[PDB]
Amino acid sequence: GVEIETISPGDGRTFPKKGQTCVVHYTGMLQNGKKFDSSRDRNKPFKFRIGKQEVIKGFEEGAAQMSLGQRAKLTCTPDVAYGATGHPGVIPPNATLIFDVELLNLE
Amino acid sequence: ALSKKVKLPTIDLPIESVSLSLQDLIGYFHPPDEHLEHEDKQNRLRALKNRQNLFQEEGMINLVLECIDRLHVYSSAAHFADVAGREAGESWKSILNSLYELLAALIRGNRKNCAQFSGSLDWLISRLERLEASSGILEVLHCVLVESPEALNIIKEGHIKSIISLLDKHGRNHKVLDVLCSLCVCHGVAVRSNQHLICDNLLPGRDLLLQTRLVNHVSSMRPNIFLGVSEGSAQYKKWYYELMVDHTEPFVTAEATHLRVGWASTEGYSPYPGGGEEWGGNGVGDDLFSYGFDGLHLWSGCIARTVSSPNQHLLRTDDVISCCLDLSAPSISFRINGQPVQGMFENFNIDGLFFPVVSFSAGIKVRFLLGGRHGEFKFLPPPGYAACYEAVLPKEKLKVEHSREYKQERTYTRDLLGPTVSLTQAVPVD
Amino acid sequence: LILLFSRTALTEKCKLEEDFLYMAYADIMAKSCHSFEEKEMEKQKLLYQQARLHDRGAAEMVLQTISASKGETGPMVAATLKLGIAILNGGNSTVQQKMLDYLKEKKDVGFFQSLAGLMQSCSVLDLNAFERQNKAEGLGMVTEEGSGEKVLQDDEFTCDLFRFLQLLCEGHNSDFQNYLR
Amino acid sequence: LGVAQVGRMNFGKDVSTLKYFTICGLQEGYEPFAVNTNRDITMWLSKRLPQFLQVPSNHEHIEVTRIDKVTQKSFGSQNNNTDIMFYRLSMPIECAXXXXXXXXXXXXXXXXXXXXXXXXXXXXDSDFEVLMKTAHGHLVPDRIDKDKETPKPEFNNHKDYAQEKPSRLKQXXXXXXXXXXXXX
Amino acid sequence: SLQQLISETMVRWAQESVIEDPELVRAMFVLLHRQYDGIGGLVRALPKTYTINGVSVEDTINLLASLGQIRSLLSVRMGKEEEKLMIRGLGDIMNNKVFYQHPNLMRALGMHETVMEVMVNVLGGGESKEITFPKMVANCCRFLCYFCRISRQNQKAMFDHLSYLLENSSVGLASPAMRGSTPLDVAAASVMDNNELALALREPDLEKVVRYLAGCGLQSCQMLVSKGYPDIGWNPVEGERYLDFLRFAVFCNGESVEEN
Amino acid sequence: PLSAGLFKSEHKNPVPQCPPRLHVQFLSHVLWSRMPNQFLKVDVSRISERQGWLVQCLDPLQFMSLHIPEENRSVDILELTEQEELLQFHYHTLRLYSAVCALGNHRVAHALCSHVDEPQLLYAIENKYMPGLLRAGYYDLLIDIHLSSYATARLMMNNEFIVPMTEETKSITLFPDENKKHGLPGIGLSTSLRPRMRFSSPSFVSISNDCYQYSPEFPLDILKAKTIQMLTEAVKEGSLHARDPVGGTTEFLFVPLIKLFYTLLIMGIFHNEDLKHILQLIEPSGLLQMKLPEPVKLQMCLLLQYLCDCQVRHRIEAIVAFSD
Repeated sequence: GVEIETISPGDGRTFPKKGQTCVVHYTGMLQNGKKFDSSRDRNKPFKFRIGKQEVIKGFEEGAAQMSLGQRAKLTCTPDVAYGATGHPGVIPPNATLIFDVELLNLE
Repeated sequence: ALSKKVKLPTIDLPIESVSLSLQDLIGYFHPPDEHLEHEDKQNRLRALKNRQNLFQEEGMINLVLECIDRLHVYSSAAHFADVAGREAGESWKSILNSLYELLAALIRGNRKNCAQFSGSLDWLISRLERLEASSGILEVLHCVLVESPEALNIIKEGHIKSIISLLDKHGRNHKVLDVLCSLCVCHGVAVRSNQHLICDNLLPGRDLLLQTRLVNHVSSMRPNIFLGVSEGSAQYKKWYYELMVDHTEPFVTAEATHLRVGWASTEGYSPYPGGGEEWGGNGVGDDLFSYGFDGLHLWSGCIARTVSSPNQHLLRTDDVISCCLDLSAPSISFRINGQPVQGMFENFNIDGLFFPVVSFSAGIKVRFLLGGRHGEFKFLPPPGYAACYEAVLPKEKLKVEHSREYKQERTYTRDLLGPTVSLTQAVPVD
Repeated sequence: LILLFSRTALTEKCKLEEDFLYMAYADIMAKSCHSFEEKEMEKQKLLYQQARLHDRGAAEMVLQTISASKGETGPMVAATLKLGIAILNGGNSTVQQKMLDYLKEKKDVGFFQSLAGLMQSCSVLDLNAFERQNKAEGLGMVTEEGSGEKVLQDDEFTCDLFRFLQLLCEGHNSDFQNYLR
Repeated sequence: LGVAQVGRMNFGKDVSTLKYFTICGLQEGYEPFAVNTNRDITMWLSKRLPQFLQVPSNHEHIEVTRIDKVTQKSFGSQNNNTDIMFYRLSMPIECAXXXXXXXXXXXXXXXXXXXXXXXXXXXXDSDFEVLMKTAHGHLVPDRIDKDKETPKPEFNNHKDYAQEKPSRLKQXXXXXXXXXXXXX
Repeated sequence: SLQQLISETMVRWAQESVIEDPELVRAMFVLLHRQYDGIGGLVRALPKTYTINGVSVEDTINLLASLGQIRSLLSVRMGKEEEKLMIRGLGDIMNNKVFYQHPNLMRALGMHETVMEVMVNVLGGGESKEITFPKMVANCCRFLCYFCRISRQNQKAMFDHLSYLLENSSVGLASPAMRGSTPLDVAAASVMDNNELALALREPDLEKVVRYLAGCGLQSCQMLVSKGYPDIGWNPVEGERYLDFLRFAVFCNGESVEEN
Repeated sequence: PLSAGLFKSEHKNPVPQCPPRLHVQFLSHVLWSRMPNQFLKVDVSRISERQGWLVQCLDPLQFMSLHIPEENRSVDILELTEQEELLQFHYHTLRLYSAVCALGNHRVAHALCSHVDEPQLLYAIENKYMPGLLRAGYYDLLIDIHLSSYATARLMMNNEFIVPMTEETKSITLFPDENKKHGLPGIGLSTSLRPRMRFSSPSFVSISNDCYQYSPEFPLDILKAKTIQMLTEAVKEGSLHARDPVGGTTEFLFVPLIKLFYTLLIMGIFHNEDLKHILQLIEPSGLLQMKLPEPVKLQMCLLLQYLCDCQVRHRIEAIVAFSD
């Protein structure tokens, strides 16, 4: 259910694949444009290893279809991101997620 | 006797007597002023505490509670007037306010009183939505929540929802927030249940409270070109110019660097186009009098619509773009690296003096491309489309201001200006 | 500082707090105070030391602190009584007159009833506790109890309190002798 | 400053550029306005775009009253000069992704322009009314089958308009020529 | 020179201006008294200092983290997650190795007082109408029991609080759910096997326990009648607990204490 | 079903009521705008070269803005000075943000970090034209979200001195007092058992966070350097007694800054060189001799209290070292 805009190309040669970690750098945003998260405020890239379900399904699957040096806009669905309950306090129930993810490195 | 059923009005309703007694009791339970001697202030405090305890012993708090029980069954002064007389109807609101003030004053300082009738908070919070006694109920609730931690122990999810709904229905009231603070913390000790309830029930949606964000400063750059099309003198209704960039940064500090370009209209036949105030996060395309493009979306009225184009990209370095403007039948057209984009802004108002404009945030080196005296063309214009260096009027200089005003980093030596004219020029004698 | 202590003692409460600051500074205030010329000079300098702090409100502060305890034997009264002893050493007629005038102008019972409550629970030797401690010592070498072997509780406090009541009447102050009755 | 008038303001901070302060002011004890400051003054100005504001009670030629069956918020005015006024409601209606249509029904049936285009917008209810000697045109939240606001007018209803508008800051007496654009 | 400078400034400010906000003047005079007395800080802090070794540093760091969590949960109102975290911290303090080798460190850190007035918060609110958080009460009681058990001086430390907990010892009785953890049982553990403490046990409270035993022997248990028992005219459970406590108070080390 | 039943909390109510928020707004011209005191620094090439018309903008510039949602409008932070209602409401909003995470509540703090921002806290504490109430509120929020929990925890073990028997512990037995010197407070070796600091990274894309039981992460080096900078020019400004202290009056300038400095000092940062610089910021015989208001001297009393407590701890450590 997640869909992708390419914004800057990532030369489509290296992809995140099972058994690897990915270094992303993202500024999450709600459906109405109100930013809810960002990896640039804390000035540290987000490192996450693929395939062990440590991030949400939307981010997981969107990063699984990306390339090194690429900018992408991931549009997700409530069922694939947080369900009908959302994140308590931050994400309202039944909300779509928009992520501005840039891929830096690929171990 | 009047409320139970329809009875002959030979009843005693001492409206003025009870109003005067309520005022006298409110004065009787007046806290001492802060501009007093310490000894006298302590004496007044002890006397007030004794009076409050003595009134508590007679259970008169319950008595005023039942008085407002019997008095809240109506809806408005008009509703009360035709049932209990004009004077009672017009004094009903004042009597309610006086009763609530007396109830608050009876309990302002006591911990014992608050602990004693904490059992009645399910009642006050339920009737908080009276809309003619909301201020008094909120004051009583705050003054009973601040003192006794026992009151906080019976605050439930429904009461939190009721208070948040009261805030969302009555607007930005700064006392509701104080009540929420008192609910979160009472005496140096926190309630994790209430904290979590407020956190996950008040601001997941961001409709409230007042939101916040950090954005980048954006400004525009436009040349001394004005394009007014009407009957009579016309300027071929065809214009075209290119644009290139030397250096760019996708994210300079924290957010994507603004970089848009297009054509902006004006107000009537005068400069200073409508739109953003000035010095905002909005450039070209963030209003109905400017139409811009940033590589991925078409901006018009601060609403972006993505457009298809071979090799989607943002305006990276060494990018050459072309802008066409036709006025009457077609509209403003953009081309990315030669071939035209697949979207354009038809059927827009032609009133105003159009001009090219580019808006940028920071970390950018922009180069307008006109022909002849101002530069070269990287691509061939479509047939008929002229350029700005020809659009300039004969025998006038052509420079580039920002967009509207003196947006220059200068000291007090700035030429601050008032209103202007419509250029005094924007048919032979019969 | 005296005004701070007086206001703290005057604020209405239900019990006198520990107030480590007051306990520490009453110590210093009490210890500040204390062949014919060498005996007259020391008496005059003692009068000067008492004047250094009794005209700034300590005479009323001690009375307020005593009144604010409502007859509860503790370190607060134990320190304020030592301060009273230091401020009333000798026949300080000026301090006695100041205390009597303050008590008469502010007709408070909370001082005299507090004194009565304090004296109702000062100390009495108890043969039960004494012989019980004797048995404990015989059974094993138990460390001696600090507070006078727990048989005489706050004997120093009782002596200080009665010394205060005596110094209040020292000389032949008939007015305050009749006031005490 | 009036039309085509440009000037310069000096609150101090440069005694080397305060020209005639030494001539007058330095001797009889006059100081510059902001002499003991570490930063420049904010220099507020009269903004030109007329954003909306709540109706102030202490405002003449304009009176709004609230009553209440059905609820409504009625109008009144006592003035000798007339103009066009741009009343707007407090907060707008939000349209989601799917829903996108607006129908204007008169005293009869639906008969107006085809204003049905909104991917994700916030339409703020509004009416633009001409000031008459007696103007009681007001808004009533009614119910037939869905959300329904009735801007009930009175006599001389030919140049008053009633619609829903987004953020729009333009003060002028016009009928059409409203800002618009169709993206292809 | 810091003492000199602080004594300079503190008296300088009061000389310059009459000072409102009694908190500020209190702080200034506390600072001045600290500067002049000097050794007061040493004599107040050395009783609370401790040394253990150069090898078991991380173990006592785990101890300190657990105690800090306990105190933080003390500073928060009583709850389900609160009681779960408090129980986990108490169990960590149990399983800690340093809890045995350095019993003096426990008293220096004041764990007994912390658990005492963690449990007082639970025991408050009511007297005979609600005994909520029984698991929290039991964890506190067993912690105090074991802490006073593994010592010769923690018994003396808990003897001071023995007077208070006998007042509300009626809770946790008439139920075979904690044969161990109880305020009465921790009173017994504090007075257990020490003739010095048995003698120092004066008799403000023995006749209190006698009143409780008389009430138990006269009244049946409302709890048991609600359970569904045939309502015999007396209660044999709380009375048995009181008799056990009195037996432990009277008989010590095989010789009956004569006065008790 | 209704107009009012669509843009509010409830929707299943078909009764058309009008809560007070629904008030008619008329397009008026009574409004004031504010000039930013800093501009974008736009430089044109001015050469009109043969390859085009060049404009340049390199220096970054950012500002923060409230978003009134029911009016769907963005307004700069500095414009709140004139608007009294919005000013007070946002101050109370910041107070509520502090209250909902006052004590050691970390889930709410993790929520609130994103509910505002990470870096706008730095921007607000560094900005000069702040309304004062919001300056204090943002300072308190920055303290509460990140620093308050560990500052409190480290203050909890302040009066307990557990000292190990390591060789590095057996090195401060000299406690330099001889050859005409006394040392400096907080300077030297501690080797005393103190609670450690560790902050969890705030991430809302990571499903099933383990416990997030400690705190949200915050960059401490930038914060401490900025605190040094602001204290330096704050004392510089207060030396001359200007008529526009930051945040309005001088207490709004000093109390939040001194509070942030004090809690940073408590947390266990400002290594010996930084402590030396802070010492010479006050001591040279500065800040004690200034005409300070009551809350400012109240906070500086706490500063001196900690400066005495660290001396007491050093004395205890030296005593144990010699006793070994």
